[PDB]
Amino acid sequence: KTRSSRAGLQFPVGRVHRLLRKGNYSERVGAGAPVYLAAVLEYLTAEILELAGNAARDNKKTRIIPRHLQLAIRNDEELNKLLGRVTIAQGGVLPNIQAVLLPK
Amino acid sequence: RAKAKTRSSRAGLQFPVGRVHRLLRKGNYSERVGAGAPVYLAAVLEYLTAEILELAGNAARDNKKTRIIPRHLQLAIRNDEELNKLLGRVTIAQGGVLPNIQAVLLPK
Amino acid sequence: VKKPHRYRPGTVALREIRRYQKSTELLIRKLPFQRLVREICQDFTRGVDFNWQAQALLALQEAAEAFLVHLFEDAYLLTLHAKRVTIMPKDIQLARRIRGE
Amino acid sequence: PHRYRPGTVALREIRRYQKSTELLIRKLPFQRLVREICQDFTDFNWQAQALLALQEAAEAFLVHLFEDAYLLTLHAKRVTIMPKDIQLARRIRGE
Amino acid sequence: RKESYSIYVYKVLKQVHPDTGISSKAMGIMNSFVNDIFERIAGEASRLAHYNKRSTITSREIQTAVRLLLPGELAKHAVSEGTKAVTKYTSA
Amino acid sequence: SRKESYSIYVYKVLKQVHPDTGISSKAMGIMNSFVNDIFERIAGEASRLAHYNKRSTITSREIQTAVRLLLPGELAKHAVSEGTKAVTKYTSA
Amino acid sequence: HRKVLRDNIQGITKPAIRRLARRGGVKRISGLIYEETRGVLKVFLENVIRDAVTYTEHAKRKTVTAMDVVYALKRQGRTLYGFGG
Amino acid sequence: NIQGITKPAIRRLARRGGVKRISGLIYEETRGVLKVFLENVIRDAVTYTEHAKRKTVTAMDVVYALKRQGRTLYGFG
DNA sequence: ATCAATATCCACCTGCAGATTCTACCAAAAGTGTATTTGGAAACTGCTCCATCAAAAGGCATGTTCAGCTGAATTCAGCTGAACATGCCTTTTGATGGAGCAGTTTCCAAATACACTTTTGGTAGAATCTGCAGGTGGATATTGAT
DNA sequence: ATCAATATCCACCTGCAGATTCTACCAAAAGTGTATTTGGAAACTGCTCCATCAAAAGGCATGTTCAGCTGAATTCAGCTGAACATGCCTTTTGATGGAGCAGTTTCCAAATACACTTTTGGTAGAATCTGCAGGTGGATATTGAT
Ligand SMILES: [Cl-]
Ligand SMILES: [Cl-]
Ligand SMILES: [Mn+2]
Ligand SMILES: [Mn+2]
Ligand SMILES: [Mn+2]
Ligand SMILES: [Mn+2]
Ligand SMILES: [Mn+2]
Ligand SMILES: [Mn+2]
Ligand SMILES: [Mn+2]
Ligand SMILES: [Mn+2]
Repeated sequence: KTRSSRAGLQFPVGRVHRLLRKGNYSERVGAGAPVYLAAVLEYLTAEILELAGNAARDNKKTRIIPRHLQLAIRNDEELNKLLGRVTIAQGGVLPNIQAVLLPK
Repeated sequence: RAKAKTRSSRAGLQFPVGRVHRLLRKGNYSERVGAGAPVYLAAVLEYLTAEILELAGNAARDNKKTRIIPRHLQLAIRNDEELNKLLGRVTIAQGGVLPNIQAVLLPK
Repeated sequence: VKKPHRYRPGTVALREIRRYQKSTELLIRKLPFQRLVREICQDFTRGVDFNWQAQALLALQEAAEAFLVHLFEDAYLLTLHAKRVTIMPKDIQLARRIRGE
Repeated sequence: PHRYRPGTVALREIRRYQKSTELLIRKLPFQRLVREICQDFTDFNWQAQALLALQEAAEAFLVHLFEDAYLLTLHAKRVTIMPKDIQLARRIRGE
Repeated sequence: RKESYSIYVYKVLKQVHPDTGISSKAMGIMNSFVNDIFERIAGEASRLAHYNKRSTITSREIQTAVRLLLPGELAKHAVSEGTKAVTKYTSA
Repeated sequence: SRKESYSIYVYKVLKQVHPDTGISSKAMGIMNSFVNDIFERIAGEASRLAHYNKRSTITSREIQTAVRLLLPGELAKHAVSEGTKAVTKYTSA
Repeated sequence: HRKVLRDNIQGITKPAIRRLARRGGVKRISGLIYEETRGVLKVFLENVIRDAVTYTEHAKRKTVTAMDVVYALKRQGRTLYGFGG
Repeated sequence: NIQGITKPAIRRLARRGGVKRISGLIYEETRGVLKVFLENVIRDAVTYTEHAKRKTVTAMDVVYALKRQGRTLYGFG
């Protein structure tokens, strides 16, 4: 009976709609705009959590922590460009030693 | 009916307070706009315009011309630290660059 | 006899640096630039023969030439940092990685 | 007596600290610095989370600046980060 | 009483990795991410509506904003999902 | 058809600072761009400030805070002086 | 229909790239710079033109305008002054 | 106070950044950059604080100050 | 240290493309007058934040030794700058047809407004579980001598 | 390249404290059912502005030659920076008290919105004005060979 359920979404269409009306974005908000925006947000969240669960169980854990999110984002070119001026608190950096610095 | 005075004249300004008010109310910035906010904004816009035109006139009569062209605006902005920081990601059409040859490249 | 006159390598380059840093004209020829823009626009799926107003083409060329000139300044800083005098592809690519591109 | 050659322990600490995410500046010196700068601007209080957020931002900024500057170090055929490298990286970034 | 996206992020995580969990700090990361992308899309859509002298933000402005803001394949998949949600919502 | 611009006021301010200097049309276009850009910056930051603090009205206080946040140093000091002085003179009568 | 446009990045001649480099202060130019510059210029133009025509077609037009180019540049953090019509 | 940013701490920051060898004049250089950074952020942060008429800067104030310098930070609300 | 060869600079001039002034209309401020909001002034209250204290540890400051990097100095093959002849194609200017922007009108599919009913998301303990401190013990790398 | 001798790394464990999950309650959003209003889509239409067209001339792109200077490759000593042992003090950690300050409520006095109705500033051409572009030709600086 909720708008999210009718669009087949987990993210909240009605809350997205209220945030749109109260964010001083436009005098009016159409019926489909919160549905479209909620769906896009749920998609991007799904992509990130997919890669982060993978990275978290690659290192023998079942708990997503910031480090897993950081490895996920930085190791994927399109996510990395989308979040290129964002810093993930306690996420550290990617392992990276320039090859000229190894012995031999 | 009383004599029509403009909001700019009552604020002692050249920039148009009423047009700034209309632009503020119709830009979907907030449901309401206070009476003094367009005055304050028109005054800041006029101040910054005066600063750029002061420095650009200086550059134009340093180059012995009486009309400001884009090159003068660019010399004005780049030769002033604070304007340069404020317009650091701005491109000025046909403004060129500041002369700058690194000293290492002059003959020995 | 006579020798034909000849400037030493570097003199004319500094002459043209001076000449082009005091001027503001567009440095790419206008028509080839507009053909490049039109070709890229067509080769893009959302281009179904869009027209271009003249001001739009001038705006693009202004932006593109400012971008290239500043990229050359940055890459040349890197060139000089490497104790070289010849700009090299490496310098341009490193300058744009550090810029954030 | 055992002694590692210069460089070996450095690469070990590179590996140790790039795999970790702990803050690398000690808390009290950093928060004391922050409060001093805040007073030298303004007598404000600080949320604890606010100080932690500041320190994360500052350490991330410093680490990425070191990465960029080291790119310049290696471009100049060196291995030793130098002040010139950091200054040139901040010029090229646009600060 | 403070709102957040934690409920829905946890739902999506259970969909994608049923037996993986998430720490409190990473949940804050995800809230920050959702709010950031929301402000990005909503702001771009607001500017689009304004440029064209329209007063209503419609799913067409959201779609153009997603095209402008996401890179490549991410944009294609987000546009597909958004259009699909609008269709299913209009059907019911 | 009818297009508004800031050209009138830019020219008035130019005569104030440089009575015997003129301005070419391309340079006037630069100046129009400048006024619209700074307007958008200040107004956007003021909108964000009002929203953060759950106020529905943008007042001159939000304009002042945004001017402090967006302009550098001495520019910000002098801009605040001019804005405050214009607001007091306008409100007196 | 127009005539067919092909291989136009080669119209960005070597002397034009030299002039751009001189305005940028470069005194000596490696022979491989010209193809690099063409690559970079094409990537730049593609990103901006893609965004410009997105604005154009959202506005239900068949004509790219100067404002469309200005909006696309500003969405790449490259504000351009002088073309506000 | 700037000396509380110890040399081993700067060394650690550099190692996270991949630097293998570190010149002796980097540390005071690093302190300089950090000071500028902190000033720029704190000035903006407390500005937000005093606009809301508060005497306690919050994490959200820091987040707003960072984002207005183009350095969005995730994780603090 | 000079001269011949160029390049650059600089003053002066005039016609015209571009900039500045001048008119008249009219959209859009300004003025008026009621109708809605709202932003704090006082009055609370519970809780984060600061301020002292105190003890301890574990991280840092210091001094020593020396290995290896950086900057300097050399050498040289070949790449890139300079100069130039040739001739192509860009730039100008003007025309010509028509696409398609933009101005205007009409009218619903969609959006807002409002009064009420459900449903949810947030919160805070209770009930479960999971990393993690702090141990191995083998694997894997490093160092010095042959 | 090997062995022998350390040293560090890291995979794996356990018991359990601390972090999440799990329950249940409830203001507050979200949803619903009607009732009205309206923004902008369509459908013309008028007319700028783009797209080609053409021709002319003359500014430049191109290809070639060849020599000077650059990048690249090597060598190597002085001195900087790394590694490390020692012992000292700054930072951590924990407790306890209390101030002061962020939230919250309730009213209004003040401020702002909005519809109508004068009133004028601002805009679009026209009508005038006028720097300065773009020509000379001499003066003055710079460069490179001798
Ligand atoms: Cl819609
Ligand atoms: Cl106000
Ligand atoms: Mn094509
Ligand atoms: Mn030695
Ligand atoms: Mn529930
Ligand atoms: Mn352990
Ligand atoms: Mn209507
Ligand atoms: Mn050399
Ligand atoms: Mn009048
Ligand atoms: Mn001239």
